[PDB]
Amino acid sequence: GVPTYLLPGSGQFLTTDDHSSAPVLPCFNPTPEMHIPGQVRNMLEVVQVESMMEINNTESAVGMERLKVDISALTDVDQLLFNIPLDIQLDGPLRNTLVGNISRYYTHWSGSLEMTFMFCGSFMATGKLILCYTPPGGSCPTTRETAMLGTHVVWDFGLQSSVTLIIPWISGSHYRMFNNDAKSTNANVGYVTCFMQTNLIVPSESSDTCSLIGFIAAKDDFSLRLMRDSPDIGQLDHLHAAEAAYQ
Amino acid sequence: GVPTYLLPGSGQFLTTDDHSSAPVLPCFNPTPEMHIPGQVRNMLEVVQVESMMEINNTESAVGMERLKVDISALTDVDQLLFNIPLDIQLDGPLRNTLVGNISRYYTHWSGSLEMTFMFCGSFMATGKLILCYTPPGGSCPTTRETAMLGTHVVWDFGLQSSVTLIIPWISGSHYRMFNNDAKSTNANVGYVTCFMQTNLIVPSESSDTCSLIGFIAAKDDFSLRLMRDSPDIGQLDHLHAAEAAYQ
Amino acid sequence: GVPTYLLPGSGQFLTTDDHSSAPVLPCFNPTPEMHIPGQVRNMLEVVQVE
Amino acid sequence: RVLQLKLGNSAIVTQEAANYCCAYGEWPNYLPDHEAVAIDKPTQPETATDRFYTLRSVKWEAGSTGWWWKLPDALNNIGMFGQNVQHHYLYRSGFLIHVQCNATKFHQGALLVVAIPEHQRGAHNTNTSPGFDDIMKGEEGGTFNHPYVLDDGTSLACATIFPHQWINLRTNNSATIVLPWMNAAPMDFPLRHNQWTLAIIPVVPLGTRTMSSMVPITVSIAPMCCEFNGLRHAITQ
Amino acid sequence: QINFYKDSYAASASKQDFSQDPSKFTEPVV
Amino acid sequence: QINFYKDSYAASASKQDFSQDPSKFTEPVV
Amino acid sequence: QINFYKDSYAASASKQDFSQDPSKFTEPVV
Amino acid sequence: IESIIKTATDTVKSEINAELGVVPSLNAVETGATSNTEPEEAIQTRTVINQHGVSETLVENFLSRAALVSKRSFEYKDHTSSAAQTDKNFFKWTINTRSFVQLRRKLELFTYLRFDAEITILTTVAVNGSSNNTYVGLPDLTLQAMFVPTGALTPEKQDSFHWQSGSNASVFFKISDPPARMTIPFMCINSAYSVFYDGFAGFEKSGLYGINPADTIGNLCVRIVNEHQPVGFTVTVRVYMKPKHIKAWAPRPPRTLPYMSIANANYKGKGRAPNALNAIIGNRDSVKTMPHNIVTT
Amino acid sequence: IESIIKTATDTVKSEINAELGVVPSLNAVETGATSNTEPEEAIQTRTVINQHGVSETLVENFLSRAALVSKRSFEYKDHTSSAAQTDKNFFKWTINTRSFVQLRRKLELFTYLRFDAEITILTTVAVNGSSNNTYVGLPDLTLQAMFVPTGALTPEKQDSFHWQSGSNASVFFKISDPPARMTIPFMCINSAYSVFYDGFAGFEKSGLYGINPADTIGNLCVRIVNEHQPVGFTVTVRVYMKPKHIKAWAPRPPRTLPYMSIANANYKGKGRAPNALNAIIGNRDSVKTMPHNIVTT
Repeated sequence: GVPTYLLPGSGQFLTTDDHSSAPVLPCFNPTPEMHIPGQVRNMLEVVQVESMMEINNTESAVGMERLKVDISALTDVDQLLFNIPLDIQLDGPLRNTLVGNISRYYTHWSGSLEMTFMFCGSFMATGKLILCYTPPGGSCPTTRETAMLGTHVVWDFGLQSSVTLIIPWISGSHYRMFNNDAKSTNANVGYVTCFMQTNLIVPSESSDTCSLIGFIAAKDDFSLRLMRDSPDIGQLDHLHAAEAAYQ
Repeated sequence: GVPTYLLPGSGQFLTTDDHSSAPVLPCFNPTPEMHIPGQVRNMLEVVQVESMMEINNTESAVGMERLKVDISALTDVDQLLFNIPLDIQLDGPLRNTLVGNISRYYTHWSGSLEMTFMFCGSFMATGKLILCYTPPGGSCPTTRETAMLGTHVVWDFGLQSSVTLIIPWISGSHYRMFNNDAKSTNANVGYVTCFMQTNLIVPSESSDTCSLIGFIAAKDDFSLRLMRDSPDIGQLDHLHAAEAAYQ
Repeated sequence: GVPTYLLPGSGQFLTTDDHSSAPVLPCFNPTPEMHIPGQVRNMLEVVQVE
Repeated sequence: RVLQLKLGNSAIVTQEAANYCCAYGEWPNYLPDHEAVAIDKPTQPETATDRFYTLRSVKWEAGSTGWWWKLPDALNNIGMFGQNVQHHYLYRSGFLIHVQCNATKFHQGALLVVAIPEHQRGAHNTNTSPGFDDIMKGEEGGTFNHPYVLDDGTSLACATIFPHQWINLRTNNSATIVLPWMNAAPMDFPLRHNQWTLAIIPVVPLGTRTMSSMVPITVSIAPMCCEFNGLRHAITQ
Repeated sequence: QINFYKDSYAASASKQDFSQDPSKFTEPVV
Repeated sequence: QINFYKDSYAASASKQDFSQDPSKFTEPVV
Repeated sequence: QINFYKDSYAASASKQDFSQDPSKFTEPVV
Repeated sequence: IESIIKTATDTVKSEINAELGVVPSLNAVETGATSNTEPEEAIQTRTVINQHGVSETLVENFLSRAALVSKRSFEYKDHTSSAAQTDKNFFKWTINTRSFVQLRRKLELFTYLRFDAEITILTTVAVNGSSNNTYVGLPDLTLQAMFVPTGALTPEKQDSFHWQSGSNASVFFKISDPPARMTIPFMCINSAYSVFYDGFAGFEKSGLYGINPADTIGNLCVRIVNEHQPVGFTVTVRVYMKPKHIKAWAPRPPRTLPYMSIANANYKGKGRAPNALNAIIGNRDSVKTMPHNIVTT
Repeated sequence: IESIIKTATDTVKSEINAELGVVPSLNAVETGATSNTEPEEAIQTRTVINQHGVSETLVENFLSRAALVSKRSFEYKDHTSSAAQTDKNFFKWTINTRSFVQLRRKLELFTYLRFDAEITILTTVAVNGSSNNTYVGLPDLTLQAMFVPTGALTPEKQDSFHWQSGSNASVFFKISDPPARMTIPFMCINSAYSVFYDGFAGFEKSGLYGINPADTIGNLCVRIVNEHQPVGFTVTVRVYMKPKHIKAWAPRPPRTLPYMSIANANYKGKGRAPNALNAIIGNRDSVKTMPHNIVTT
């Protein structure tokens, strides 16, 4: 017969292995395929779809109130409205999104993001806003004259309901890393901030307060690697009715 | 199926083995290569670079003082200045060099060496030296008329700062052997010695004493074989903070 | 993978065996050959001497 | 033996050089499109940044252990280079270094001038790592504690494996080194990592019997092929 | 890839289909 | 040399690159 | 003969050299 | 339009724009389409050639990893006096992917799935620690695992004549072997499994909601083949499943609140954020508060 | 200029020289170039044809040998009363190449390295030697080793639901098997690992010097899968690493003084030569004293 010898790793069970294995049911014919709508083949197809940011993550906001930001007319110029942390692995406004949930099964990420905002005031309401992205290095900006030195777009309300801000990929390394430290030079993305460019101006029969909905998605330059167990789910016990499967 | 039988050596773990083994992360893409300066592919590229000899390995010399030899004017002719042992495996002036450190990971060696000396006196200083290599067989020579019968160079101080002495490969066997015995016919290389050929002569405003720096390297005929653990490093305990990797 | 079975004689050590076996020192270069007088290749060459 | 260097609005001449060194045989260049990562159009200032800056001089004395400076940290507050560094998240450049020291035909002494990539320092006789103020000296630089072991437990005797030159007072009065970009990444954040350390070590000490005089050592550095990405508001050390 | 079983479902995993169409999710409009 | 794994990083060591250039360390001068 | 090791000294024994010259021992004369 | 994509997309150089009637940063979210604004239209860009691969996010790679689906412990001993609820040297399990949450949440990202299932069985043993017992060494037992279709007859005892396995598939394995392994084909009466099912299983109104017996793979029946020894042991069996040859349709919102039961989708949430019924994300003091703000000193 | 070199260089025959303006033995060290004087220029030589190979000093051969990186011992028993610092039938380790000095000194010859890592795990066991215990034989236990990324969640106890391994890679192996083995790819976010790092890991000034989390391979989590027996054992696990597919840049001066810590490059030296802070080489009586001088009789 053939002379042979056994290597280190013989008989081990590795959960990421890929081999053929013995069929239980010989000569079995599986059911024919038919066309079904909406087939998916790479998870990067799902990550390109817009989903809502939870920007209003505050103690007083309950349920659906957390998915919108309310804005109103101001007596003073150049004022800050809100800001968003961009750390897409950590708990925060971006986490419960299609891009956030899928990314938390992986450890490294790369590529550009888009934020889109929709205005939901009356037809008679008017205003202008400035949306800014600041690259990392120090504290989040608190004044319009500091923030406007970064990447930004100035938005006019009108017949088109919505505006997109691109967050471009700006990094020293090819990938950023989902290490458990928000202040690491391998992890921090910088900040998004929003200011009044003019004022929210409305007539007496419109509501005095109007709402923004914010959305996020990845562009097609996006990439993910090094898969892991997701931290978004867990158990300390067997579920209800799990014993009945043995009885 | 295939008839087989197991050989002696089945299931052993040998630390110098070379086999394929199961990938932990399937479909993983490693980061692209980019150009980086100073790539190295054979350790014999490093061994060809000059580095300083510790010739002044004496009880009174502290730190950087050990890396130079001081010379001064003499009242008597033909005098000895210094000598160097050539046993490149043993502790001595050659050990803490690029050629000495890399060679101490191996057990057999072959090929030619070069010693280069640089004069560091004033511009107004003058002199001539004789540098000799003596093949093995008996005691190190102590007089110029004995040493000049060996391989030698006579050096004149001038606009060129430095001189090279070649130590040619002269051996009965193809390799010399790093056995733990300095007096073995398979190990001993012979001796290097330095004498006054004239005298060190300087004017009243120059310093009365001048310094030599000595350097060593291998030529491109050099070779090494039979790798081993280096004797230049060791431990009796775990290092500080080594336990914190488990906590 | 490949379906296999073990024969009688698996794992035995026989002192007259002839197989390849793992090299201890990878990439090692042995010393060059040179001519030496009086090489012998069969013991019947020695047995023919008085 | 004779050399002229010309960059931007600045020029240096020397009558007693000894060739010059290119680290690992390379020359500085801009980042090509097949190695790039950040997608924004880069700032490339040319003659505003790529010119000689001269640091404070230091005195060579009989007890001197030697001196060091870290790059880019030593330049992060100087001229239009410092302004671009403070307004951008990312930087890249090479460097050209010129070291100057002269004395009479009756003086003797020798300096090793060496550029060390990733010179991570150690502390002496303790388990605690060096602090921020031990490392980040800026334009003043620092001094060696134990130059015989390069302040890292290796050795001075083998330091000739790095890009280097000597100043030997009977032979030459200046040293020159050209440094490429030297990092694992194509660009970096200039306020927290240093690519190169310049070190100057007196292996043979200064000596004479003529009239005493103060003998200074002077360092001039020019950035080459500067690029900056990720424009924002100004941030300092 | 090694397979000596008769039934085709016994084989190793298949990791070579790089075909995509994001537009059925991102642009489902006439 | 035997390799039945799909990922190329699973392979045995590579010991056939004999290319050298000592001059980048021994002669770094113009 | 089976050998998958890289170093040639790892191989099995060699038993095919039938060349002889007894005369260097039996007839060493001019 | 369908195309082959092996790497992330390149970026192209771009110039100043000032053009009437053109507004690439404005969009109409009400249509249901995602924004088509490109980086070259939003900012000035350089050229970049992109070499990042996309293979680790393929659906076969994302789902095809072996995961724990069952864990059962029982006493190997003389059971002559044991109560009727006991696993008397054997057990039965109805195969499901709902009992352990990491596999459940990944499969529930899709509405329909088609795959073959590779099954691996791992066994361990220990001596029972009663005060009459020393340690004594561990036996190399033989186990039998028999595959039985949904609702068919199963053995009533360790030595039943039902274990003769005349047409059912059985696997016999020892504790000293590598783990036992086999592949079960895609067995559904439909072209795919339903991961979710908005209906009732029968013609009368009293049936179970959300359960569809066509998606149940079957039963696994497991025994020790040896007779009992003079002393008791505890035996633990673990079952692992790896999906392969996968197709997937209609992706879904991920689960956010903890699971309650294997039978249904019922919910309760944590008592406070994160993952509470009224608040999924953890709180901050205001919409102007930056939670990990860098401090300069 | 780059070329292929498989053997050491030949030597050529040479004659008398006496020529004005030519001085091949004189050199200019101040330039930073190494001496270019050849043996044929220094002495009269014969022709020699050189057959010595150079392959044992290739960088792949110099670094690609399996070396010890971790060694941990723990008690396998009932841990119900044990203090909180104990390894209670499991442990966690953060993968590093700094704890054992022979591998550390070899890797520290270079500034940057790129390699894949082949990991081998070796296990041994012994009976606890308390005065109540005889010897009793040794069990054939099953172990699980799980790979977890840097900073991710790790199991809190031997029977945690975290061991279900739904997307993490796990390997299961027995003490009676050959050693367990697998390959981890080159995983850095950069094109090479940094062996030395002259910087700080974060945007604030209070971070660690000389540590760069991008170079950390990950965590290894290890448990015994069996429940505890009636008697205690001591289990020891050893981990070995072999680099392969290696590239290396910018060679460095070797370490001379002893190592103090895994965290940094700190130093102290021996109390007397060799390897003292003031003296690396052992002393001799004078620069004229020959230390192993041959005596003739």
